[PDB]
Amino acid sequence: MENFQKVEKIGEGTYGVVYKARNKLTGEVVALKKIPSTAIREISLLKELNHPNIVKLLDVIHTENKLYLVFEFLHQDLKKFMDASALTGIPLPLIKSYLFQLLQGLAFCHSHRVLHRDLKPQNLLINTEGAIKLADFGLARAFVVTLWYRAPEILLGCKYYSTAVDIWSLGCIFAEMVTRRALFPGDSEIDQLFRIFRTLGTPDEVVWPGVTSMPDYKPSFPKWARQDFSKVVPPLDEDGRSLLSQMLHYDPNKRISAKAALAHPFFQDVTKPVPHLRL
Ligand SMILES: N=C(N)NS(=O)(=O)c1ccc(N/C=C2\C(=O)Nc3ccccc32)cc1
Ligand code: NA
Repeated sequence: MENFQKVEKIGEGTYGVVYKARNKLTGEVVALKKIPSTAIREISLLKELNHPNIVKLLDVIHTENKLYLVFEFLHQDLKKFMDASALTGIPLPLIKSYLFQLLQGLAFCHSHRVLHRDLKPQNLLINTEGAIKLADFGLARAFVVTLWYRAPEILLGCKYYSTAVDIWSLGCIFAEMVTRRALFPGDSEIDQLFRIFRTLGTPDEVVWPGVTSMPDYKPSFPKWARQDFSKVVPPLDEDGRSLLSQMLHYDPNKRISAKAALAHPFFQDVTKPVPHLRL
Protein backbone atom coordinates (compact mmCIF):
# COMPACT_ATOMS: atom_id res chain seq x y z
CA MET A 1 0.00 0.00 0.00
CA GLU A 2 2.84 2.52 0.47
CA ASN A 3 3.15 2.62 -3.36
CA PHE A 4 -0.29 4.45 -3.43
CA GLN A 5 -1.43 7.94 -2.44
CA LYS A 6 -5.19 8.31 -1.78
CA VAL A 7 -6.66 11.21 -3.77
CA GLU A 8 -10.43 11.07 -3.37
CA LYS A 9 -12.92 8.92 -1.56
CA ILE A 10 -15.32 7.72 -4.26
CA GLY A 11 -17.64 6.08 -1.73
CA GLU A 12 -18.82 2.99 0.13
CA GLY A 13 -18.81 0.02 -2.25
CA THR A 14 -20.34 -3.41 -1.50
CA TYR A 15 -17.11 -4.93 0.03
CA GLY A 16 -15.32 -1.79 1.19
CA VAL A 17 -14.55 1.85 0.54
CA VAL A 18 -13.37 2.68 -3.00
CA TYR A 19 -10.75 5.39 -3.33
CA LYS A 20 -9.30 7.18 -6.31
CA ALA A 21 -5.50 6.79 -5.79
CA ARG A 22 -2.17 7.44 -7.50
CA ASN A 23 0.55 4.75 -8.04
CA LYS A 24 3.89 6.35 -6.97
CA LEU A 25 5.96 3.92 -9.15
CA THR A 26 4.20 4.57 -12.50
CA GLY A 27 2.11 7.74 -11.95
CA GLU A 28 -0.96 5.62 -12.78
CA VAL A 29 -4.38 6.78 -11.44
CA VAL A 30 -6.39 3.83 -10.17
CA ALA A 31 -9.46 2.86 -8.08
CA LEU A 32 -8.43 1.15 -4.86
CA LYS A 33 -10.85 -1.01 -2.86
CA LYS A 34 -9.95 -2.07 0.69
CA ILE A 35 -11.96 -5.32 1.35
CA PRO A 36 -9.78 -16.65 3.10
CA SER A 37 -7.59 -18.68 0.65
CA THR A 38 -10.72 -19.53 -1.45
CA ALA A 39 -11.26 -15.77 -2.00
CA ILE A 40 -7.63 -15.17 -3.13
CA ARG A 41 -7.85 -17.91 -5.80
CA GLU A 42 -11.28 -16.75 -7.13
CA ILE A 43 -10.13 -13.09 -7.21
CA SER A 44 -6.87 -14.03 -8.98
CA LEU A 45 -8.94 -15.83 -11.72
CA LEU A 46 -10.75 -12.48 -12.32
CA LYS A 47 -7.39 -10.83 -13.23
CA GLU A 48 -7.48 -12.97 -16.45
CA LEU A 49 -11.10 -11.95 -17.33
CA ASN A 50 -10.21 -9.00 -19.61
CA HIS A 51 -12.61 -7.28 -22.00
CA PRO A 52 -13.02 -3.59 -23.12
CA ASN A 53 -16.41 -3.45 -21.33
CA ILE A 54 -15.10 -4.89 -18.02
CA VAL A 55 -13.28 -2.60 -15.59
CA LYS A 56 -9.78 -4.07 -15.46
CA LEU A 57 -8.61 -5.67 -12.20
CA LEU A 58 -4.95 -4.54 -12.18
CA ASP A 59 -3.71 -6.14 -8.96
CA VAL A 60 -4.65 -8.08 -5.84
CA ILE A 61 -2.67 -7.03 -2.71
CA HIS A 62 -2.87 -9.32 0.36
CA THR A 63 -0.98 -7.66 3.30
CA GLU A 64 -1.42 -7.77 7.15
CA ASN A 65 -4.35 -10.28 6.65
CA LYS A 66 -6.12 -7.47 4.63
CA LEU A 67 -7.10 -7.41 0.94
CA TYR A 68 -6.73 -4.49 -1.49
CA LEU A 69 -8.03 -4.60 -5.04
CA VAL A 70 -6.50 -2.21 -7.61
CA PHE A 71 -8.67 -1.41 -10.60
CA GLU A 72 -8.71 0.68 -13.72
CA PHE A 73 -10.23 4.13 -12.92
CA LEU A 74 -13.18 5.73 -14.77
CA HIS A 75 -14.50 9.19 -13.95
CA GLN A 76 -18.23 8.74 -13.55
CA ASP A 77 -20.81 6.08 -12.82
CA LEU A 78 -24.17 5.58 -14.52
CA LYS A 79 -26.06 6.69 -11.36
CA LYS A 80 -24.48 10.19 -11.52
CA PHE A 81 -24.96 10.35 -15.34
CA MET A 82 -28.66 9.36 -14.99
CA ASP A 83 -29.18 11.96 -12.22
CA ALA A 84 -27.39 14.62 -14.40
CA SER A 85 -29.60 13.67 -17.42
CA ALA A 86 -32.92 13.59 -15.38
CA LEU A 87 -34.45 16.77 -16.86
CA THR A 88 -33.57 15.95 -20.49
CA GLY A 89 -33.31 12.16 -20.58
CA ILE A 90 -30.37 10.16 -21.96
CA PRO A 91 -30.80 10.15 -25.79
CA LEU A 92 -32.10 6.80 -27.13
CA PRO A 93 -28.98 6.24 -29.38
CA LEU A 94 -26.77 6.54 -26.26
CA ILE A 95 -29.04 4.24 -24.14
CA LYS A 96 -28.86 1.74 -27.05
CA SER A 97 -25.04 1.99 -27.29
CA TYR A 98 -24.70 1.49 -23.52
CA LEU A 99 -27.06 -1.51 -23.50
CA PHE A 100 -25.22 -3.07 -26.48
CA GLN A 101 -21.77 -2.59 -24.86
CA LEU A 102 -22.97 -4.08 -21.53
CA LEU A 103 -24.47 -7.06 -23.37
CA GLN A 104 -21.02 -7.53 -25.05
CA GLY A 105 -19.36 -7.50 -21.60
CA LEU A 106 -21.91 -9.96 -20.19
CA ALA A 107 -21.67 -12.32 -23.25
CA PHE A 108 -17.91 -12.42 -22.62
CA CYS A 109 -18.07 -13.09 -18.89
CA HIS A 110 -20.96 -15.55 -19.21
CA SER A 111 -19.00 -17.49 -21.95
CA HIS A 112 -16.31 -17.96 -19.23
CA ARG A 113 -19.05 -19.08 -16.72
CA VAL A 114 -18.50 -15.90 -14.62
CA LEU A 115 -21.50 -14.02 -13.20
CA HIS A 116 -21.63 -10.46 -11.92
CA ARG A 117 -24.65 -11.12 -9.55
CA ASP A 118 -24.93 -7.48 -8.46
CA LEU A 119 -25.39 -5.24 -11.54
CA LYS A 120 -26.68 -1.76 -10.63
CA PRO A 121 -26.00 1.79 -11.92
CA GLN A 122 -23.27 2.26 -9.21
CA ASN A 123 -21.14 -0.45 -10.81
CA LEU A 124 -21.54 0.71 -14.43
CA LEU A 125 -18.79 3.21 -15.23
CA ILE A 126 -18.53 5.56 -18.17
CA ASN A 127 -15.84 7.57 -19.95
CA THR A 128 -15.67 10.55 -22.31
CA GLU A 129 -15.22 8.27 -25.39
CA GLY A 130 -18.69 6.77 -25.12
CA ALA A 131 -17.64 3.52 -23.41
CA ILE A 132 -19.51 1.92 -20.52
CA LYS A 133 -17.92 -0.84 -18.37
CA LEU A 134 -19.03 -3.42 -15.78
CA ALA A 135 -17.25 -2.91 -12.40
CA ASP A 136 -16.76 -5.41 -9.52
CA PHE A 137 -17.39 -8.39 -11.89
CA GLY A 138 -17.18 -11.84 -10.15
CA LEU A 139 -16.56 -10.42 -6.61
CA ALA A 140 -19.91 -11.84 -5.30
CA ARG A 141 -18.79 -15.49 -5.80
CA ALA A 142 -15.32 -14.47 -4.46
CA PHE A 143 -16.68 -13.21 -1.10
CA VAL A 144 -28.06 -0.96 2.76
CA VAL A 145 -27.57 -3.26 -0.30
CA THR A 146 -29.97 -2.34 -3.11
CA LEU A 147 -32.56 -4.94 -4.08
CA TRP A 148 -33.95 -3.01 -7.04
CA TYR A 149 -32.11 -5.05 -9.67
CA ARG A 150 -32.34 -8.48 -8.03
CA ALA A 151 -33.74 -11.32 -10.21
CA PRO A 152 -36.95 -13.02 -8.94
CA GLU A 153 -35.29 -16.42 -8.68
CA ILE A 154 -32.80 -14.96 -6.11
CA LEU A 155 -35.70 -13.39 -4.18
CA LEU A 156 -37.54 -16.76 -4.22
CA GLY A 157 -34.57 -18.57 -2.70
CA CYS A 158 -32.75 -20.21 -5.67
CA LYS A 159 -29.27 -20.99 -4.33
CA TYR A 160 -27.83 -22.12 -7.72
CA TYR A 161 -28.78 -19.23 -9.94
CA SER A 162 -27.54 -18.73 -13.49
CA THR A 163 -26.13 -16.06 -15.85
CA ALA A 164 -29.81 -15.06 -16.38
CA VAL A 165 -29.64 -13.08 -13.10
CA ASP A 166 -27.40 -10.50 -14.85
CA ILE A 167 -29.75 -10.17 -17.82
CA TRP A 168 -32.62 -9.40 -15.40
CA SER A 169 -30.53 -6.68 -13.67
CA LEU A 170 -29.51 -5.20 -17.00
CA GLY A 171 -33.16 -5.16 -18.18
CA CYS A 172 -34.10 -3.20 -15.02
CA ILE A 173 -31.26 -0.73 -15.78
CA PHE A 174 -32.38 -0.37 -19.42
CA ALA A 175 -35.94 0.45 -18.30
CA GLU A 176 -34.57 3.00 -15.81
CA MET A 177 -32.45 4.77 -18.49
CA VAL A 178 -35.56 5.03 -20.71
CA THR A 179 -38.08 6.22 -18.12
CA ARG A 180 -35.80 8.16 -15.74
CA ARG A 181 -37.23 6.22 -12.75
CA ALA A 182 -36.27 2.91 -11.18
CA LEU A 183 -38.42 0.04 -12.54
CA PHE A 184 -38.82 -1.88 -9.22
CA PRO A 185 -37.61 0.24 -6.27
CA GLY A 186 -38.30 -2.24 -3.45
CA ASP A 187 -37.23 -1.42 0.05
CA SER A 188 -37.50 -4.98 1.44
CA GLU A 189 -37.35 -8.44 -0.09
CA ILE A 190 -41.14 -8.80 -0.07
CA ASP A 191 -41.71 -5.27 -1.36
CA GLN A 192 -39.27 -6.02 -4.16
CA LEU A 193 -41.04 -9.27 -5.08
CA PHE A 194 -44.47 -7.67 -4.89
CA ARG A 195 -43.40 -4.70 -7.07
CA ILE A 196 -42.22 -7.21 -9.70
CA PHE A 197 -45.49 -9.16 -9.45
CA ARG A 198 -47.66 -6.02 -9.70
CA THR A 199 -46.04 -5.09 -13.03
CA LEU A 200 -45.29 -8.49 -14.59
CA GLY A 201 -48.12 -10.51 -12.98
CA THR A 202 -47.80 -12.98 -10.12
CA PRO A 203 -45.82 -15.92 -11.61
CA ASP A 204 -47.47 -19.31 -11.75
CA GLU A 205 -46.71 -22.77 -13.18
CA VAL A 206 -47.90 -21.68 -16.62
CA VAL A 207 -45.28 -18.91 -17.10
CA TRP A 208 -42.59 -20.37 -14.82
CA PRO A 209 -42.68 -24.19 -14.44
CA GLY A 210 -41.34 -25.12 -11.00
CA VAL A 211 -41.94 -21.65 -9.47
CA THR A 212 -44.46 -22.98 -6.85
CA SER A 213 -41.77 -25.37 -5.49
CA MET A 214 -39.15 -22.67 -4.91
CA PRO A 215 -37.89 -22.24 -1.30
CA ASP A 216 -39.50 -18.86 -0.54
CA TYR A 217 -42.54 -19.28 -2.75
CA LYS A 218 -45.81 -18.96 -0.78
CA PRO A 219 -49.21 -20.00 -2.15
CA SER A 220 -50.59 -17.02 -0.13
CA PHE A 221 -48.85 -14.49 -2.48
CA PRO A 222 -51.50 -12.11 -3.90
CA LYS A 223 -52.44 -12.77 -7.53
CA TRP A 224 -51.88 -9.63 -9.63
CA ALA A 225 -52.54 -9.35 -13.36
CA ARG A 226 -49.68 -8.49 -15.77
CA GLN A 227 -49.37 -4.92 -17.26
CA ASP A 228 -48.49 -4.02 -20.90
CA PHE A 229 -44.93 -2.88 -21.55
CA SER A 230 -46.41 0.12 -23.46
CA LYS A 231 -47.59 1.26 -19.96
CA VAL A 232 -44.31 0.27 -18.21
CA VAL A 233 -41.66 1.87 -20.49
CA PRO A 234 -43.25 4.65 -22.58
CA PRO A 235 -42.24 6.00 -25.10
CA LEU A 236 -39.85 3.05 -25.91
CA ASP A 237 -40.44 1.60 -29.39
CA GLU A 238 -41.61 -2.00 -30.07
CA ASP A 239 -38.07 -3.32 -30.76
CA GLY A 240 -36.97 -2.00 -27.35
CA ARG A 241 -40.13 -3.26 -25.60
CA SER A 242 -39.79 -6.73 -27.17
CA LEU A 243 -36.12 -6.95 -26.07
CA LEU A 244 -36.93 -5.72 -22.56
CA SER A 245 -39.76 -8.28 -22.26
CA GLN A 246 -37.29 -11.08 -23.10
CA MET A 247 -34.75 -9.77 -20.56
CA LEU A 248 -37.57 -9.77 -17.93
CA HIS A 249 -38.96 -13.30 -18.51
CA TYR A 250 -39.72 -14.94 -15.17
CA ASP A 251 -38.32 -18.36 -16.07
CA PRO A 252 -34.51 -17.98 -16.11
CA ASN A 253 -34.47 -20.65 -18.87
CA LYS A 254 -36.79 -18.54 -21.11
CA ARG A 255 -34.88 -15.29 -20.35
CA ILE A 256 -32.79 -14.10 -23.35
CA SER A 257 -29.03 -14.72 -23.18
CA ALA A 258 -26.61 -11.80 -23.68
CA LYS A 259 -25.38 -13.45 -26.94
CA ALA A 260 -28.93 -13.74 -28.36
CA ALA A 261 -29.78 -10.18 -27.17
CA LEU A 262 -26.87 -8.84 -29.29
CA ALA A 263 -28.69 -10.17 -32.39
CA HIS A 264 -32.01 -8.50 -31.49
CA PRO A 265 -33.49 -6.16 -34.16
CA PHE A 266 -33.30 -3.29 -31.59
CA PHE A 267 -29.56 -3.15 -32.36
CA GLN A 268 -29.92 -2.94 -36.20
CA ASP A 269 -29.12 0.81 -36.01
CA VAL A 270 -26.75 0.86 -33.02
CA THR A 271 -24.06 3.58 -32.99
CA LYS A 272 -21.53 4.86 -30.43
CA PRO A 273 -22.40 8.45 -29.52
CA VAL A 274 -20.29 10.47 -27.18
CA PRO A 275 -21.95 11.57 -23.88
CA HIS A 276 -22.14 15.12 -22.56
CA LEU A 277 -19.86 14.69 -19.49
CA ARG A 278 -19.00 17.41 -16.96
CA LEU A 279 -16.07 16.16 -14.78
N1 LIG B 1 -17.51 10.35 -7.05
C1 LIG B 1 -18.74 9.84 -6.96
N2 LIG B 1 -19.24 9.61 -5.75
N3 LIG B 1 -19.50 9.58 -8.04
S1 LIG B 1 -18.93 9.71 -9.55
O1 LIG B 1 -20.01 9.42 -10.54
O2 LIG B 1 -18.20 10.99 -9.82
C2 LIG B 1 -17.79 8.41 -9.66
C3 LIG B 1 -16.45 8.64 -10.02
C4 LIG B 1 -15.62 7.52 -10.13
C5 LIG B 1 -16.06 6.21 -9.87
N4 LIG B 1 -15.21 5.17 -10.02
C6 LIG B 1 -15.39 3.96 -9.47
C7 LIG B 1 -14.54 2.88 -9.74
C8 LIG B 1 -13.53 2.90 -10.70
O3 LIG B 1 -13.15 3.94 -11.26
N5 LIG B 1 -13.02 1.68 -10.88
C9 LIG B 1 -13.71 0.81 -10.06
C10 LIG B 1 -13.59 -0.57 -9.89
C11 LIG B 1 -14.40 -1.24 -8.95
C12 LIG B 1 -15.39 -0.51 -8.26
C13 LIG B 1 -15.51 0.88 -8.42
C14 LIG B 1 -14.70 1.53 -9.36
C15 LIG B 1 -17.42 6.00 -9.56
C16 LIG B 1 -18.27 7.12 -9.42
NA1 NA C 1 -10.01 -7.26 -15.84
